[PDB]
Amino acid sequence: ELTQPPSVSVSPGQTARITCSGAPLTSRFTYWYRQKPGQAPVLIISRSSQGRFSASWSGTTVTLTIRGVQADDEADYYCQSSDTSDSYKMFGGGTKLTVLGQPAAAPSVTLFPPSSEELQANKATLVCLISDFYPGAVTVAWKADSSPVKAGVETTTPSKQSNNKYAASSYLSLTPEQWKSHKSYSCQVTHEGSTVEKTVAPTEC
Amino acid sequence: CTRPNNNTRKSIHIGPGRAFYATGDIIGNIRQAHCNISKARWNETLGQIVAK
Amino acid sequence: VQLRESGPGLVKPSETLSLSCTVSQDSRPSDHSWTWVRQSPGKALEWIGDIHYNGATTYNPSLRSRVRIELDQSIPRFSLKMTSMTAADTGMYYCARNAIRIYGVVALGEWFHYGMDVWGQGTAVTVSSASTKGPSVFPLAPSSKSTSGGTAALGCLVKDYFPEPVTVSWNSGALTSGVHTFPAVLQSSGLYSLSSVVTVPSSSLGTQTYICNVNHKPSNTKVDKRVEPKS
Amino acid sequence: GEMKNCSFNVTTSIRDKIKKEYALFYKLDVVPLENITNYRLINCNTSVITQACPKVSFEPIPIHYCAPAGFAILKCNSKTFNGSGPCTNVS
Ligand SMILES: *[C@@H]1O[C@H](CO)[C@@H](O[C@@H]2O[C@H](CO)[C@@H](O[C@@H]3O[C@H](CO[C@H]4O[C@H](CO)[C@@H](O)[C@H](O)[C@@H]4O)[C@@H](O)[C@H](O[C@H]4O[C@H](CO)[C@@H](O)[C@H](O)[C@@H]4O)[C@@H]3O)[C@H](O)[C@H]2NC(C)=O)[C@H](O)[C@H]1NC(C)=O
Ligand SMILES: *[C@@H]1O[C@H](CO)[C@@H](O[C@@H]2O[C@H](CO)[C@@H](O[C@@H]3O[C@H](CO)[C@@H](O)[C@H](O)[C@@H]3O)[C@H](O)[C@H]2NC(C)=O)[C@H](O)[C@H]1NC(C)=O
Ligand SMILES: *[C@@H]1O[C@H](CO)[C@@H](O[C@@H]2O[C@H](CO)[C@@H](O[C@@H]3O[C@H](CO)[C@@H](O)[C@H](O)[C@@H]3O)[C@H](O)[C@H]2NC(C)=O)[C@H](O)[C@H]1NC(C)=O
Ligand SMILES: *[C@@H]1O[C@H](CO)[C@@H](O[C@@H]2O[C@H](CO)[C@@H](O[C@@H]3O[C@H](CO)[C@@H](O)[C@H](O)[C@@H]3O)[C@H](O)[C@H]2NC(C)=O)[C@H](O)[C@H]1NC(C)=O
Ligand SMILES: *[C@@H]1O[C@H](CO)[C@@H](O[C@@H]2O[C@H](CO)[C@@H](O)[C@H](O)[C@H]2NC(C)=O)[C@H](O)[C@H]1NC(C)=O
Ligand SMILES: *[C@@H]1O[C@H](CO)[C@@H](O[C@@H]2O[C@H](CO)[C@@H](O)[C@H](O)[C@H]2NC(C)=O)[C@H](O)[C@H]1NC(C)=O
Ligand SMILES: *[C@@H]1O[C@H](CO)[C@@H](O)[C@H](O)[C@H]1NC(C)=O
Repeated sequence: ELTQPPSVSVSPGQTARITCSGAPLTSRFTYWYRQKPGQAPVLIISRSSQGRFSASWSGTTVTLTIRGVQADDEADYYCQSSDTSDSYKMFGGGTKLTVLGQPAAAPSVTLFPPSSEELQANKATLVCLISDFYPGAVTVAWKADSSPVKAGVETTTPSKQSNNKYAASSYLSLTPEQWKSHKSYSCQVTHEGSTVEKTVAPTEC
Repeated sequence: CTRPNNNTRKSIHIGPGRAFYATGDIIGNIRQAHCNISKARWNETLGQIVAK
Repeated sequence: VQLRESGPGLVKPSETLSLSCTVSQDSRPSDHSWTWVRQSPGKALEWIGDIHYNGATTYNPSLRSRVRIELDQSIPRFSLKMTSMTAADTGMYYCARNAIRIYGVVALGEWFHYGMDVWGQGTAVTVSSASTKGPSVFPLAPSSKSTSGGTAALGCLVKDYFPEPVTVSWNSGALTSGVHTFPAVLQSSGLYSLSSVVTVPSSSLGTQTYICNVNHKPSNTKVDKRVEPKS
Repeated sequence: GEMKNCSFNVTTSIRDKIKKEYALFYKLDVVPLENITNYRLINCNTSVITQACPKVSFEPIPIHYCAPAGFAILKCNSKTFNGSGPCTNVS
């Protein structure tokens, strides 16, 4: 419906620029607003003429500048413009901005073995937790011991949490006659060569 | 009958002595004159107009 | 100011949706308008409605044979009715207030939009048929063999739940400073294996074994589980 | 709104020197003729315009009419009237 920009990167603490094209523009101004990852959207515009970030009332694209702020600002942006007869507001294919910087993927989360009733009920279901990394591309690839076993239950697609950290983690679902039997178990962390991982044991006492 | 168009005084002299006064600048939001009237009172007055 | 969303977040293919939202606090609750928002699973956004107390019928015309907006006079609670089309784009539904701030009381004279300034919590409405399932309460037990105030591994498990909304609160709603809840995939079956973990400072805990609050959504299952006291 | 930022040539205090002035006016006071809007004033056509009276009230006050000596105004303080005819209580 609307000509929204798909994705634009950030300048290193410099000039910011966005567009969003359409037919009204000179009719019912602009109105932006931002969708926080997994959180409720918040205020951007301060329209009153019949804060911080401003724009020019143009008939081409209007545009919007968010000053020289590199970090602290990364979310999905949109635009709501009323038709001459108050018909619709129209929205494009979203605006997913990205911020430059931060170190490589450092997952600092220990492993989790299943205990008590779960095992004696019907299924083992190894939790195998690995989270808190920027960016993704971390292959969990769970092992029965030191030799990697298939099993392949499920691995969740990375979700944005805290300071742009992707933490979806992987979850296994095997039977107790596969966990509290044979080998120890240990899932790895693999991003680019060197990455730290832990181990899980079936019984401690 | 009101006119919430708030105008200043602009005087431009046309030749010798003669002074021309025109609309200066409108202070505030853009709005219509705004006369206003009652709904029911008028209806009541119209009541006997249509009857007559 | 405050907005609390209600209604069942489950609809069978087509059918109807009775989505609800209550306005908790407001200084001026009449002059300001009302809007509904259709958030895509992880793509964009879609406009719904626009309702005002005077009986204003301004709505989304793209889905005009689907729109039925309810406005209750006594109380500021609002309802939305979705007829025939429900399964096309399913994700999240947010409710927001569209400010007016009229300079002059002339309805046609000085009316303008400030936009959607006040947004609510937002409930998850997913359409994929099937029926509701109960959440299994099984703990994971902690990993502690240290000395002083260091690393701890408190774990809440579970085996299944039917709709996307998940309600998890540690220590029955007390210390929620360091709570790490992670999303999970359906595992082809439809039953998501969502797990919430808390990283507490392992100091001296006996009775203070942080409990997990499970509230679900339609079945309203309230089963609190205590993490096994092991060190 | 219905106001237009107009520019024009007005002879200042001195006849020889000419100054370009900007002033406001309401809608319908000007009529089009031709990037930039080029038009004329509605007066030039029809009549010679003059500036109205300053600090003079253009609002009515009770103006009674007095007939001269040897003449009288017949007052009709009658209740009903059928669009001219004979009255009841002529004063
Ligand atoms: C004599 O006077 C009456 C009313 O006093 C006229 O009746 C209306 O006729 C118009 C014809 O176009 C209809 O159109 C609509 O006008 C609305 C104006 O608001 C009126 O209704 C509201 C209802 O809340 C009252 O509160 C208010 O006092 C007014 O009487 C517009 O607001 C409408 O637009 C709305 O929806 C559109 C699009 O769906 C959105 O753009 C806007 O945001 C807005 O929300 C619409 O244009 C109107 O329905 C008639 N009825 C009423 C009840 O007024 C008579 O027509 C007139 N006589 C003649 C011969 O003209
Ligand atoms: C001006 O508008 C008003 C409404 O705002 C109209 O007033 C209503 O006029 C009707 C019929 O002329 C009245 O109806 C009668 O009510 C009495 C009440 O006892 C009932 O006994 C009669 O059988 C009849 O139903 C009504 O009372 C009156 N009031 C309302 C509803 O406001 C008015 O008629 C309009 N002007 C006109 C058309 O002259
Ligand atoms: C029509 O509206 C315009 C508004 O753009 C009016 O003219 C403009 O007036 C401003 C301020 O009065 C001028 O700007 C400033 O001038 C000063 C001193 O000369 C200078 O130091 C500043 O740096 C700044 O430039 C502005 O230039 C002027 N526009 C032009 C192009 O001359 C205009 O008077 C209005 N009149 C009507 C009703 O037609
Ligand atoms: C104001 O109302 C009165 C009362 O109706 C008007 O009087 C009417 O005057 C006309 C002539 O101006 C009369 O018409 C003629 O009556 C004779 C009677 O023999 C008849 O033969 C003729 O064929 C014709 O109908 C009329 O009768 C009279 N009122 C009555 C009793 O019907 C008066 O002129 C009105 N003012 C005006 C001029 O609007
Ligand atoms: C007032 O007189 C000035 C004299 O310079 C006008 O300026 C010129 O306007 C004409 C067209 O109306 C142009 O062709 C010239 O090129 C202009 N000169 C400049 C300085 O660019 C001015 O427009 C007159 N104003 C009116 C409307 O009376
Ligand atoms: C019409 O007749 C009436 C009486 O039927 C006259 O009415 C009075 O006029 C005097 C003049 O001073 C007043 O002081 C009275 O109060 C009036 N009485 C009232 C209350 O009606 C009337 O003046 C007559 N018409 C003309 C032409 O004057
Ligand atoms: C303006 O005056 C001229 C002079 O004859 C006349 O022709 C013209 O029609 C007038 N105004 C209109 C109707 O635009």
